[PDB]
Amino acid sequence: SLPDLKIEKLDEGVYVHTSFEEVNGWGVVPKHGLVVLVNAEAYLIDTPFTAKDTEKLVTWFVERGYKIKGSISSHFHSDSTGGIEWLNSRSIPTYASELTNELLKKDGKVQATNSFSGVNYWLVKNKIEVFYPGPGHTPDNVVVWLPERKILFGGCFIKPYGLGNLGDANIEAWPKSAKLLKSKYGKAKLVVPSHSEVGDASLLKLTLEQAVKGLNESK
Ligand SMILES: C[C@H](CS)C(=O)N1CCC[C@@H]1C(=O)O
Ligand SMILES: [Zn+2]
Ligand SMILES: [Zn+2]
Repeated sequence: SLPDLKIEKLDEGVYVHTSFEEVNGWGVVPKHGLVVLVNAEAYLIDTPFTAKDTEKLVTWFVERGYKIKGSISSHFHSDSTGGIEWLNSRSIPTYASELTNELLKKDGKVQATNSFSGVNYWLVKNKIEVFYPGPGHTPDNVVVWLPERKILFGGCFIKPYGLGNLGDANIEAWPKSAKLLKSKYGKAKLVVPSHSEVGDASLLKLTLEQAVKGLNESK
């Protein structure tokens, strides 16, 4: 059996949700995302793999008096977007980048209700910022920055030990994207990857090194 959904406090106003899935060819994969609290409102940063876990996650917060204001998905793969269909059915606003919605469409998946283009997008003014560093893990990957906490949710772009599945990756672009990310959020207090433990700004350097190595190995 898979472990259950976990929800744990990370910082004042920020929780990490971890879900688990058996992935063909990769084994059991943990997935971290965040929940961010602003007053009595909650924002989901990435959805769990399944509608079932998305509902569990939402219910956990609703029980504690929060209203679910929005969800943002970091990239098109299912481990960031699997709960979109369910959230949309409940009229909970969902957000994704234009590129993400286009990839969802092409992949036969329900799109986020709201989208944005460009490099910086403020989901919540002064509190939650979405940044696009360029193609890497996927063409559309974005990160989420909480300036009040200096916490960067790097999602599936942050790959400190190895790049993982390159099926949708842009190996030529990843190093330039990773350098841009590291120069932008080099002062991060915490960096939260999708598939490995929370770390400090060093995870940005390691991702860059891995991207550079991967490109070299590809040539
Ligand atoms: C299925 C997920 C979607 S990012 C995936 O591609 N993974 C998870 C573990 C191996 C590989 C990765 O880590 O990039
Ligand atoms: Zn992915
Ligand atoms: Zn992932």
